[PDB]
Amino acid sequence: ALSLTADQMVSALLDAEPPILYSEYDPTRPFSEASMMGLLTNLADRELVHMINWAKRVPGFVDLTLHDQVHLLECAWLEILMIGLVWRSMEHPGKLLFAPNLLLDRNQGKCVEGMVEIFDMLLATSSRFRMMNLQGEEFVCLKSIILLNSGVYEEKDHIHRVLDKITDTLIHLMAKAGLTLQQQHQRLAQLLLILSHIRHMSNKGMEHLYSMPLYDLLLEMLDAH
Amino acid sequence: LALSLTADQMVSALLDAEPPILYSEYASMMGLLTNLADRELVHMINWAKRVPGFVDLTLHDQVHLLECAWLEILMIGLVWRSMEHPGKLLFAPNLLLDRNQGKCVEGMVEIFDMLLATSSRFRMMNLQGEEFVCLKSIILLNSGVYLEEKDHIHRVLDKITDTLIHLMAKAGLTLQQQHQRLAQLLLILSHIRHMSNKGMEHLYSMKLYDLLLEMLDAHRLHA
Ligand SMILES: O=C(c1ccc(OCCN2CCCCC2)cc1)c1c(-c2ccc(O)cc2)sc2cc(O)ccc12
Ligand SMILES: O=C(c1ccc(OCCN2CCCCC2)cc1)c1c(-c2ccc(O)cc2)sc2cc(O)ccc12
Repeated sequence: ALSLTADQMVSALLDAEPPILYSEYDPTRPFSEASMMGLLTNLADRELVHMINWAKRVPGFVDLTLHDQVHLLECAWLEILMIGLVWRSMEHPGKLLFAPNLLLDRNQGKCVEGMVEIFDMLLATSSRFRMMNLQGEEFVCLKSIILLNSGVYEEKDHIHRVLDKITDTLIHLMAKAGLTLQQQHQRLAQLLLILSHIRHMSNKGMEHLYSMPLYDLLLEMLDAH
Repeated sequence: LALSLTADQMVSALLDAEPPILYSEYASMMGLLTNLADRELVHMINWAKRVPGFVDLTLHDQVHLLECAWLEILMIGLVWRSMEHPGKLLFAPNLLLDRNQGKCVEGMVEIFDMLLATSSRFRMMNLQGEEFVCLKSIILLNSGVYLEEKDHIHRVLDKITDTLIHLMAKAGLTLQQQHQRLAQLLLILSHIRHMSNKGMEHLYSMKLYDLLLEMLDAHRLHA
């Protein structure tokens, strides 16, 4: 785990990338609040399966005990679906690419009980990713970080060194791209601060989701794996 | 102006803006914390106005920044002042609570535990006051940041990163240790946001835009 070079880390992660799934094939439009919720729910659930496989490929992840793994996923799943959303939405200004066959815009997002707020936040995040020209290899570094860090609250120590290893890898990608040492640290901070907002959106979303078992589910899923 | 400060000028500006540590004036426990929070707010606005870049913002923007960061600000200060009081939260010098005392409020334990773990992690990394003050300003500037305006703030933020690294180098960490520590501290900003988000839920379960607007307004007519 802590034996991978910057480059080995990066390729490992890129390989672990989950596939991009599709929305239940053309149901009916315009959707309703429940119909859209249903497409979104079906999608998320199917994506949750791949997430488990990806998690299991995240350096450090499978060194933890099954129950700690469940804890990290329990807490990060929504952040992780969201960073994937934002990233695949980058080249669709004004719209979110929940799936290739389900590209919604601000107005569609209002069909559901106050997701406008989040949708907008989400919109702004890919926008900033676009603005910063976020790169694939950095994106995968940010996801792994979200996975290890949202739930981190000799094992504690282990995760902190994997986390330090991903920072190393993020700065290594920046240097190799020619950034100045000053630009390196600035970009590193611009990225980690975006995790603050990502977290923010998942807490808002979790609230919106519950206004409208996971442990056991993930345990079952993680153990089955 | 803000963008022209050196790393060391930034730090002292900041150290200078520190609010005073207030005391508990003593829904009893909830009373105590509401009174404390309320009086702290008043100084927060004041310190806000001394964060480089902050006053270059429109009044609306200033209120949006505090509207979203106030609780993260209160918490990071609680955390910091709790550091050397393992097992307890030092809400005030005359109001040091423990895990169990936090239990007397429904839902407070989980946040309380979270608050405890954050000060623990601050202890663990030997967070320095200079670094602390740096992290508070980033919180103010970042939690509500979501067009030469957007850009200003982002530059102020870059300068804070610069200052953060400066203190680290100055302290003698290696280049590698610098980005590592920088990253360790900024991931703690997600947990802080997390506690704030959870804390507002809890606050509103129990039972401000203009409040700050007036406050930010009144500050220009204050002696
Ligand atoms: O709409 C969803 C969403 C819907 C249902 C979900 O979960 C339903 C239940 N499921 C139970 C087993 C554990 C996995 C979750 C999760 C996300 C998505 C998001 C969301 C956005 C705004 C908002 O206000 C609330 C949520 S973002 C997102 C990205 C995706 O790839 C998929 C769904 C989503
Ligand atoms: O208890 C408080 C607190 C209590 C009442 C508050 O609100 C007072 C209402 N007021 C209205 C106008 C805006 C300013 C707040 C805010 C914080 C504090 C915290 C808290 C912790 C756990 C939790 O679940 C909820 C809150 S943390 C904290 C730090 C302080 O310096 C002061 C109070 C606090």
